[PDB]
Amino acid sequence: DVVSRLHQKYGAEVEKALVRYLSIGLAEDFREAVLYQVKTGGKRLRPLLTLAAAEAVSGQWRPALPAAAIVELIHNYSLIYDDIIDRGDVRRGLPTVRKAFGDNAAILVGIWYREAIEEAVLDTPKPTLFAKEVAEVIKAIDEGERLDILFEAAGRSDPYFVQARWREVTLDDYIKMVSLKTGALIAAAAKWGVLSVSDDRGLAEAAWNFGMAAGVAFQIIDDVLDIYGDEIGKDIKEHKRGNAVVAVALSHLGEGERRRLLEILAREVVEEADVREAVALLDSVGAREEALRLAARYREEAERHLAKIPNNGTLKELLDFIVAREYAENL
Amino acid sequence: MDVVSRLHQKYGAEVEKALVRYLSIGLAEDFREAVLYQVKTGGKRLRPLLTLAAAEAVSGQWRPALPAAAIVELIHNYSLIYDDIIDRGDVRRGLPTVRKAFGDNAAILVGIWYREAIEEAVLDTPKPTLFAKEVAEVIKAIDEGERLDILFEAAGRSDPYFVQARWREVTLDDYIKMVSLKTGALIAAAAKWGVLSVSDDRGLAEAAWNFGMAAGVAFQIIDDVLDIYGDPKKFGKEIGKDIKEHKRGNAVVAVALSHLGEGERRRLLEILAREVVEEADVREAVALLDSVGAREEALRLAARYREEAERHLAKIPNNGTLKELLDFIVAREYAENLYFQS
Ligand code: DMA
Ligand code: DMA
Ligand code: DMA
Ligand code: DMA
Ligand SMILES: [Mg+2]
Ligand SMILES: [Mg+2]
Ligand SMILES: [Mg+2]
Ligand SMILES: [Mg+2]
Ligand SMILES: [Mg+2]
Ligand SMILES: [Mg+2]
Repeated sequence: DVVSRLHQKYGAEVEKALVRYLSIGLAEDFREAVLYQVKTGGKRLRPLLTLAAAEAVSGQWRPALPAAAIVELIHNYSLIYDDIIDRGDVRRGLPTVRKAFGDNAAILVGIWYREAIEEAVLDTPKPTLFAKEVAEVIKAIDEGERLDILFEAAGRSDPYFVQARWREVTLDDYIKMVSLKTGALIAAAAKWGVLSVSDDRGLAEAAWNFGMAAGVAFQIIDDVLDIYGDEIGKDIKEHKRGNAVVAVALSHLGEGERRRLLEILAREVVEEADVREAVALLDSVGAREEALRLAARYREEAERHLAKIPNNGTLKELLDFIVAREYAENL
Repeated sequence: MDVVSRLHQKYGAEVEKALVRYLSIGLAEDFREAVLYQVKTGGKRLRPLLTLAAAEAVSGQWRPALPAAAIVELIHNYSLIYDDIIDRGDVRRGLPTVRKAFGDNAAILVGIWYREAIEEAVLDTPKPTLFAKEVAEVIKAIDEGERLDILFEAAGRSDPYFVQARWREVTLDDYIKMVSLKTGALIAAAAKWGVLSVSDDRGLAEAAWNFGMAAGVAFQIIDDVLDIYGDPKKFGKEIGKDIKEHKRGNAVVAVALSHLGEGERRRLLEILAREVVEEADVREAVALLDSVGAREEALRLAARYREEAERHLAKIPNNGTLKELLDFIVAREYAENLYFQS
């Protein structure tokens, strides 16, 4: 499989780069806490995409290593803060930073990550350009995260999350939110591959579009799982209207059913019977199959952009992996 | 007509405008109030004033130093947003903190936003790649100083890392290292960045940095003296505040620990480690500090850095306003008011 193969090919050099940028100026008694997040594993799909994109358009991958490190560091920076925000105890089967070291320690670590990202930016072939792209993409992620949280129906005490809670969450709102929270960084992973080794603006734009559509399809599929399992109803227990199946259901359910699903989502604690009841409501408008169809739409869009990129065989394999093409179709 | 009020009048409108411009790039209407809050709660803006006064001293112009002035003040506020989360601070500048008004998690989204606004400002400076590196270094310095400050505490934290990595001993050298990072570096940067914005003179840039660093260290030491002995005049400022907050990273405490005998050293540390430090514990701790004259030694240490700041400042042309700001920053009048006491 393509991910194992590129991990065996690129993995050691990616990991070296991550530790390298993080270690600059890093005090010895802070080293364990700072490196923890990049030592807990993870798929590294994003840096592999960046390196495969560079290899595709130029036949070289090493010049894109700084970009690959930036994208994976941005990913982990967002995870560290998201774990604090969501009070996540476990990720990749291991304790989170906030869990192992503390919420406040995790904040000092997230601060360190962003400056390690800047060191990496300065080590790219086009520092001023990557500096701008990084600011834009991290603002997209932050805004996506804000919307994801404001799309919850309950569960937060922050005066801001309570007061600014969105009254209604449409399918268009859902798609805008995932494009920012998940799409933008995958789009960046692909585009930065290209920018690292080429000045062809049209190839960089096509890589971006490709990565954006792949990232949207990826999130949609993730949402279907996070409703229908490999537990069951994770996103329902977390009160999320910003989930593809829920969003789709809300756009079809009748008045009574809609009100009731929202009621269930807004419950301070969601129990088994509530999850089964909510899912039944989803299935009653075929929300699962419609969400699956929306994923296929973005997969097909990603394919159209990918066609503009030369030597794209490996990226095509990565795409199938990312959008979990095999599993979705099986379903 | 004090220098801070004078410079607020001259620079303030443009500074405030710059802060808002960089924060507002890409900012969603429903997030706007939460993000601009930290810069609308006021603040003395000493750092950007220093930046703009340094640029003006060396070149006669301050406007080209606006992006850098925005950077330094954004970093200042960025660090404040997270420090308030970390310390669970309810109030600052007499208003609710960001975390207080909007929530701890909302404040994280705000801090994340502040750092990208800083990067927008970096890219708007005259030497974007030079400024981008300096910003990375100064923020790491601040994060490191903040880390040490916390690990130099004696109790009061529930993070496993803050408890298990807490330092066994805190010397006066550790203390100075920590405050140079936590407080000195950003004031060093403020002055250096003013010069960088308008001059390629590397020797002038280095003098400004060294000047700002010494000034920042002197300022922190005087602040430490106050956060032990209290402000005689300012209302309801508690005696022994840094004692109640379990700080060994306070100039008076570190001086004391370096001189006190073992019995006395042990007792001071027992007191700092109390979960809740009683009024009577404070009085006993202060007596321990006074027993080795730790207060006057801290004030002497502040004089040393003030004097170092002046030596560096003498290398900078047209430095009259910077001299006034130095006197403000290190609270010269107050520190000399205390030593004309005895
Ligand atoms: C927004 C989102 C789905 C984050 C998880 O990404 P991932 O599946 O790439 O996680 P990991 O880094 O653990 O592979
Ligand atoms: C951008 C980012 C870090 C998203 C994580 O979102 P989440 O909390 O919905 O996902 P997870 O369940 O992986 O924490
Ligand atoms: C870390 C540190 C020494 C902060 C000083 O705050 P300040 O006196 O500059 O506060 P403000 O920004 O409110 O004027
Ligand atoms: C770098 C930074 C923002 C330090 C804050 O210092 P502190 O928590 O010791 O005091 P305060 O919260 O009053 O600034
Ligand atoms: Mg999460
Ligand atoms: Mg989340
Ligand atoms: Mg999910
Ligand atoms: Mg504080
Ligand atoms: Mg603090
Ligand atoms: Mg103090």
